[PDB]
Amino acid sequence: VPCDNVSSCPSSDTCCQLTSGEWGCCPIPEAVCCSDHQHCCPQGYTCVAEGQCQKLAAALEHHHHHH
Repeated sequence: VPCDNVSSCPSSDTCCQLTSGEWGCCPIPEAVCCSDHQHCCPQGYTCVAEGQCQKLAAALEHHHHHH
């Protein structure tokens, strides 16, 4: 997490840039972004290396839906 020495990002977070030459912490260090134009694993799972796509969050969200 290389973002100067003024303000770093502790815990499970991500360093975001600003428009004042200063770096801050992002309050939204979650959610996936892997889908590959929908071909293998959509936005329902996470893209993990050495293996396959799988999620860790979103549980008991009623998987008996969809149509």
